[PDB]
Amino acid sequence: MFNLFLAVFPEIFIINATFILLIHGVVFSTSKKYDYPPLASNVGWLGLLSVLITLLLLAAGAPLLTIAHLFWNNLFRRDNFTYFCQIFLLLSTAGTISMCFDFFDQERFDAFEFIVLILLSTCGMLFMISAYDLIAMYLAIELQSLCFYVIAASKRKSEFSTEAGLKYLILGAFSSGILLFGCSMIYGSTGATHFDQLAKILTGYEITGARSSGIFMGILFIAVGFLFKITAVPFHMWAPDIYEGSPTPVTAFLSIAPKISIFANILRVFIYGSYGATLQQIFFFCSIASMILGALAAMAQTKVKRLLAYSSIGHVGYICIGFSCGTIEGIQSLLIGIFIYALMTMDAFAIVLALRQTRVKYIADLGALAKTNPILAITFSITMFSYAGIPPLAGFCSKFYLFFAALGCGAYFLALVGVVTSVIGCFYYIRLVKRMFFDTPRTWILYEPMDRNKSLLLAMTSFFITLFLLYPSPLFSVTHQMALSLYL
Amino acid sequence: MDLIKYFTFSMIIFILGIWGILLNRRNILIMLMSIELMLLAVNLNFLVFSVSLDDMMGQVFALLVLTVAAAESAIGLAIFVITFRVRGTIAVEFINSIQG
Amino acid sequence: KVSEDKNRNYAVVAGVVAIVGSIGWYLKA
Amino acid sequence: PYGFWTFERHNAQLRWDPQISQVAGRRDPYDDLLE
Amino acid sequence: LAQIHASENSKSFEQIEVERALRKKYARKDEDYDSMLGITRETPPELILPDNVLPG
Amino acid sequence: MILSVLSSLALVSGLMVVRAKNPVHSVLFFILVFCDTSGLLLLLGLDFFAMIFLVVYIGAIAVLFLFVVMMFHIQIAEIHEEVLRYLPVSGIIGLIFWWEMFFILDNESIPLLPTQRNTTSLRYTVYAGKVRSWTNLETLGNLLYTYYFVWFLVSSLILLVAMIGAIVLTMHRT
Amino acid sequence: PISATMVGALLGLGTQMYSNALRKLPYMRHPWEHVVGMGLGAVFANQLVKWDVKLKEDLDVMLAKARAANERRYF
Amino acid sequence: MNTDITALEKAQYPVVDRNPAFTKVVGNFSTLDYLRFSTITGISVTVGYLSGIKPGIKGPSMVTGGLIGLMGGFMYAYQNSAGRLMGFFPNDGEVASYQKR
Amino acid sequence: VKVLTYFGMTLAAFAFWQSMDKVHVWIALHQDEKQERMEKEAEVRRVRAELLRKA
Ligand SMILES: CCCCCCCCCCCCCCCCCC(=O)OC[C@H](COP(=O)([O-])OCC(O)COP(=O)([O-])OC[C@@H](COC(=O)CCCCCCCCCCCCCCCCC)OC(=O)CCCCCCCCCCCCCCCCC)OC(=O)CCCCCCCCCCCCCCCCC
Ligand SMILES: CCCCCCCCCCCCCCCCCC(=O)OC[C@H](COP(=O)([O-])OCC(O)COP(=O)([O-])OC[C@@H](COC(=O)CCCCCCCCCCCCCCCCC)OC(=O)CCCCCCCCCCCCCCCCC)OC(=O)CCCCCCCCCCCCCCCCC
Ligand SMILES: C[C@@H]1CC[C@@]2(OC1)O[C@H]1C[C@H]3[C@@H]4CC=C5C[C@@H](OCCC(CO[C@H]6O[C@H](CO)[C@@H](O[C@H]7O[C@H](CO)[C@@H](O)[C@H](O)[C@H]7O)[C@H](O)[C@H]6O)CO[C@H]6O[C@H](CO)[C@@H](O[C@H]7O[C@H](CO)[C@@H](O)[C@H](O)[C@H]7O)[C@H](O)[C@H]6O)CC[C@]5(C)[C@H]4CC[C@]3(C)[C@H]1[C@@H]2C
Ligand SMILES: CCCCCCCCCCCCCCCCCC(=O)O[C@@H](COC(=O)CCCCCCCCCCCCCCC)COP(=O)(O)OCC[N+](C)(C)C
Ligand SMILES: CCCCCCCCCCCCCCCCCC(=O)O[C@@H](COC(=O)CCCCCCCCCCCCCCC)COP(=O)(O)OCC[N+](C)(C)C
Ligand SMILES: CCCCCCCCCCCCCCCCCCCC(=O)O[C@H](COC(=O)CCCCCCCCCCCCCC)COP(=O)(O)OCCN
Ligand SMILES: CCCCCCCCCCCCCCCCCCCC(=O)O[C@H](COC(=O)CCCCCCCCCCCCCC)COP(=O)(O)OCCN
Repeated sequence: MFNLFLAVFPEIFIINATFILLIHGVVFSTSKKYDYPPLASNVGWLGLLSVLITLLLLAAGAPLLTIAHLFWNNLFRRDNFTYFCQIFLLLSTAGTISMCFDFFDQERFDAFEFIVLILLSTCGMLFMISAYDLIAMYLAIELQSLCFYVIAASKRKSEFSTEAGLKYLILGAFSSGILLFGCSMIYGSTGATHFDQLAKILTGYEITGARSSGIFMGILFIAVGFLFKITAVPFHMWAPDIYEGSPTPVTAFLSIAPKISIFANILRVFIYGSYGATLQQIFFFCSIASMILGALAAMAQTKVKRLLAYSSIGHVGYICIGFSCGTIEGIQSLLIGIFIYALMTMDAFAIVLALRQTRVKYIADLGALAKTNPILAITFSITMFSYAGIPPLAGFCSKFYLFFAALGCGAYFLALVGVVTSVIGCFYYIRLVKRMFFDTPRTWILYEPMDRNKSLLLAMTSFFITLFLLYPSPLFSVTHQMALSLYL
Repeated sequence: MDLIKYFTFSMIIFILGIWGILLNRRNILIMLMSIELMLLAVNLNFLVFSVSLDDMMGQVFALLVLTVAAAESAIGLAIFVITFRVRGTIAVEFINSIQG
Repeated sequence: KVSEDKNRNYAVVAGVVAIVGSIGWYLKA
Repeated sequence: PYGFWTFERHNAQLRWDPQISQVAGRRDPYDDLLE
Repeated sequence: LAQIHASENSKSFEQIEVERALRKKYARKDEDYDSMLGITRETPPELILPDNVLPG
Repeated sequence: MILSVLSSLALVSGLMVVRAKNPVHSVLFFILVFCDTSGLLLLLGLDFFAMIFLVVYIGAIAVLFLFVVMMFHIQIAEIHEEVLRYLPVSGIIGLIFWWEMFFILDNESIPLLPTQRNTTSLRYTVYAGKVRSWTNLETLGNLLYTYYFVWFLVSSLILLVAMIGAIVLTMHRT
Repeated sequence: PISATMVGALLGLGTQMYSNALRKLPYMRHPWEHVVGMGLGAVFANQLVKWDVKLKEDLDVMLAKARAANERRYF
Repeated sequence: MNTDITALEKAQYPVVDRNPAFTKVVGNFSTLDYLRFSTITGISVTVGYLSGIKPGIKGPSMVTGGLIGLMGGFMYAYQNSAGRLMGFFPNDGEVASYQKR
Repeated sequence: VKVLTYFGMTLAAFAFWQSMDKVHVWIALHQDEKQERMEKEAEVRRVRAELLRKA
């Protein structure tokens, strides 16, 4: 009996460690004897340790995660794809946590519950990746969402943070209701919620004239929920406001991990299921809309956070092009784009968090940065050029596959749109470089140097961004492996 | 005709939630209430289908969805409370400062 | 003559155990 | 792939459900009368 | 002014260390979390200057 | 006919939820909607869910809403607006949803037209399933804690998040 | 020649220096950290090369199974 | 409760015991398992101590870190030992001990 | 609202639901004609596909 639970050792450990940290934090934060010490950094270090131990347990027990698969079948499904997805999610959570300590001590954000909520949301996203039934998927999505709602409003006396939370909760709850409605329609039409059963029922028919309008609209509503989650246009406008109004570590965490988890879900639901061309057209139209609107709106922005939010919207458009074309290379390119976008976003938010110690808000606040911190201005410039997709930086991979998918599938309008939006993006990315290197403002802002954690993370992500295309084989192989494991 | 009548009941509840979103641009508390109405309609959809299909999966998920609805309302009303506390008012013109 | 901070001494032992155990872990793998 | 749902990973229910076929809650009602 | 300068320049090693730690602890604040805890952190008197040297 | 009565009550009560000028009144009508829903559940034979909808939706959730809305003391000027100018946008959106979504089951689940003949005699009775009948309660409890226990525990995690968030966002200890 | 150990050691040393520079510290502020970084970089690079080999090995079998499943169509 | 330990990916090494008992797995702990266990616990205690200094709770922080490390290290050692007995990990020692007793 | 207003709204809603019942009966009664139209269009499409494949 005990050995059956080897399939959930990683999750058991992280949940138990989260409980231990909750108890530790609440017991000593309330201690008069110890004079109510702030425990955000102490619990943060212990939680980083817990995340790393979870990663060790998961990575080193690759075969064991598939033990007792028949017993666990109606609860979740662990395979090669979920293996690598969960590893990448844990690595992202560890990096995001490591970027938070200067924020904890200098702002004096003393709430250790922040770390606990991050860990519980990580548990939720882990269960999201392995979900193999509509019920499990919904429950894990809701756990993740509720944790985000709470942490988005963590600055509870701030107008901005409270506004972010309110908008997030209302729009999140609305989208979740729409998705749940879709799930109910699919169950009513097919008598099934398990992904295997849905695959068997729906395969071979798609729209064979006598199409289940119940099945067709259930798929549509579920897709609407998914598109809200990935911040695809027109279900996107929550994202810029929430990203700007939340505390910056929250914004960094939301920018990466939920995308990993929800794309895992989207792959395993749609790609593994079957209504077909309709849904790929959904993601097609939403990709084009996201690219255009992200480019234009980002061009309008004068503030750093809003610029990065709109940039992420545009990039999810680029990524969803891969899901749309419905090929093994499409899935592989989508995974490559997520990995690279995640490492670039981690780099960018490490810089943003470093600069938030002097309250960076506007793009113009970067003036004369090439004088006051030359190596920081260069590092940030490499990130921008990578965001623009200039070769041979890592960001060039997404542009290359965008045009690779258009030319082959025959999509000349998509290629047109990609060219235009890439040029617009390059303009608003090099505007930052111009501000740091070319401008001569009358008043300068002198920034405090970053802590060791962010400097090390920045140093590694900056080598990756510059040097990835010298040795890209492991990512290429691992992502081809994952794309294949979805069906075999 | 039973199944079409049970489904249209839940359907009118869902459409009422949608209308409540549409008609309450100055009243975000009612917007939250409309979202609960939609969640209730979905829950009813699972229960009706469970009976019609003679299957228990609709019933397990209905209970779990009730748990989600409870947690959602708790957290949402907390966020409403803190927004009101910061502003002293619930009017929508005082929660529009993030834009662009 | 003696280090009196008991918790510090325990932490020192823990660090030493980590280092030596890591060396042994590498050596026997 | 051709017939992916044929692949053993996808036939989990065909092998699990027989193991619980005698569990109260999913038995044919006549099984209790004869057992 | 001479009083505060004389007081600072005559402090021993131990008091210098104590005040370094105290200064670091009270350099920033989270009054919202204190209100959640229901406590009020007060500046220690060894960090407060006399009123006769303050600008007012 | 009985489903016509309950659906009419639900329709009117829901319109009152979304259209009452006073939010306290909205919460009270919401409570009427849950009562009608419980009636439908009793018609379906799901007495456990019928009672739980009273216990949780009315007994706990609506009470929370009422406590919060009552202490807010909302003035109507802060949330008033004329809705006559929304009739068209609600008309298209409602109609499209009406035409699509009230009739989605019609092609898959075609109704049996009631004829001028007693079909009740064609009801076949199997007494084997009637020797030991299970309540809704015990049928659900046979499954929640053993075969689907992981989802049960994840729901517990969701409730824990609710508790933590409620404390962290609103607590001001005296 | 240019071995994974040497590339990794150079990358680790560069990482420590880049980290120091980002913090506006002298390049060689804590030299024992430079030694630690060279060691970790060498270890990382060697493990990445071995992992790459293993990854290609697994992808080979998996592509083989995909090809067999596809070829079953023409039977 | 019906159970089935059968894994999706078969074991690539001889199966000494398909579903080893808890105490059998613990008694199967090797020197390398104990090294992993002790290293994880020691690192965790060290992190607890160092991160606890600033709040002033280095002792209790050491205890908390040590509890986390003890649980994680035991889970990791159990994972390795059970995987060896089940044939999922290289298990030369288990096979040698099995072919003799 | 007035109590009588609520009662009258309930009566109007009852009339609406009975009308919906009539609509459902209408939709059910036209299943056969819809099937016939679907079959004729399927035959036309299949004939066109077979004829165009001849070239
Ligand atoms: C033969 C027997 C004779 C003996 C028995 C006779 C019994 C008496 C008759 C029964 C009662 C009828 C009279 C009602 C009271 C009138 C007296 C009075 O003083 O009213 C004051 C009243 C003032 O309002 P108030 O109550 O003081 O509240 C003030 C504030 O609003 C309060 O603030 P608040 O916050 O509480 O509320 C906010 C807001 C609340 O906002 C609202 O309530 C929305 C108002 C618009 C309602 C829209 C329709 C809702 C009903 C649902 C219908 C189906 C909808 C389907 C939609 C989904 C489909 C996609 O307030 C309002 O907007 C008030 C508007 C009220 C207007 C109601 C109009 C109802 C629509 C009637 C349509 C008729 C069409 C007939 C066919 C229908 C199709 C089948 O003014 C009126 O006179 C209006 C009421 C009169 C019309 C309503 C009753 C209609 C009944 C028709 C008869 C049934 C026909 C079908 C028979 C079927 C047989 C098979
Ligand atoms: C075989 C069956 C036989 C049945 C026989 C009985 C048939 C009765 C037919 C009556 C219709 C003809 C009426 C002719 C005129 C009568 C003369 C007259 O109106 O003077 C009365 C006069 C007020 O008349 P008014 O001039 O029209 O003034 C109206 C407003 O002032 C105007 O001010 P406003 O404009 O500001 O409005 C504010 C709002 C006030 O704000 C509100 O929110 C109103 C309250 C609604 C929600 C309150 C309940 C939820 C709160 C929680 C309560 C505890 C929950 C748990 C316990 C109960 C659950 C079982 O006022 C209203 O909206 C009132 C609308 C009433 C809707 C609620 C009643 C319908 C409930 C469903 C009945 C189902 C059966 C009848 C239908 C059958 C099929 C057709 O004074 C009274 O009504 C006496 C007060 C005692 C009332 C007790 C009623 C029961 C209360 C306890 C139970 C609560 C739950 C309700 C039942 C739940 C069932 C599960
Ligand atoms: C604690 C707090 C306090 C508040 C509270 O809780 C909280 O307090 C709680 C207290 C709750 C009430 C409690 C109780 C009820 C009664 C229920 O109402 C029963 C209705 C059902 C039962 O009705 C019949 O059931 C049997 C017949 O079915 C009768 O058996 C005969 O027939 C047998 C067979 O020959 C013989 O063998 C037997 O010997 C012979 O006797 C039996 O006598 C009779 O009862 C359902 O019936 C219908 O359903 C039919 C199907 O849809 C419909 O058929 C139609 O459609 C068909 C096509 O579809 C066409 O083919 C048909 O031709 C065409 O007619 C039709 O409309 C109608 O029949 C309505 C709900 C309500 C009010 C609750 C409301 C909510 C509360 C107030 C709660 C509240 C919230
Ligand atoms: C060809 C690529 C495609 C095009 C993209 C080009 C992107 C760059 C744009 C080119 C235009 C000119 C760019 C000028 C940058 C050169 C100046 C520079 O970066 O110097 C930095 C140097 O920045 C660095 O630190 C770079 C380190 C990267 C390490 C990469 C080497 C890896 C292996 C080397 C091993 C160690 C050294 C071996 C020999 C000792 C000095 O930084 P400061 O902020 O001035 O001061 C730093 C503080 N302190 C000196 C006190 C330490
Ligand atoms: C004569 C030939 C022998 C020469 C030996 C040279 C070997 C030296 C190798 C360098 C080791 C570097 C280890 C870096 C970790 C630094 C450990 C440390 O700082 O000790 C601290 C903390 O120690 C620990 O918490 C755990 C690490 C100690 C374990 C490693 C000790 C290295 C020497 C071994 C001494 C123990 C050997 C005997 C044990 C019975 C003492 O406690 P606190 O003063 O309270 O710490 C304040 C915070 N701060 C870290 C910033 C100083
Ligand atoms: C692939 C491209 C090429 C890459 C190059 C690879 C080379 C390997 C890297 C070599 C590293 C060189 C330097 C090594 C010596 C430094 C040792 C760190 C000292 C240390 O204990 O740091 C502590 C802080 O932790 C820290 O600062 C450590 C945390 C740093 C963050 C990184 C790890 C986070 C988790 C994983 C993130 C993964 C993200 C990817 C998605 C205390 O520092 P202090 O004593 O100065 O006091 C700071 C004030 N509190
Ligand atoms: C073999 C070469 C490489 C070996 C490196 C040491 C052995 C590996 C153990 C892990 C080392 C990781 C890096 C340790 C330093 C991490 C960053 C600590 C910096 C920090 O903020 O805290 C300092 C603690 O010092 C410290 O943490 C350092 C404490 C003493 C370590 C220095 C001795 C290293 C020995 C190198 C070879 C010795 C040859 C003889 C055996 C306090 O800083 P502070 O106030 O003390 O002063 C600093 C003047 N800016």
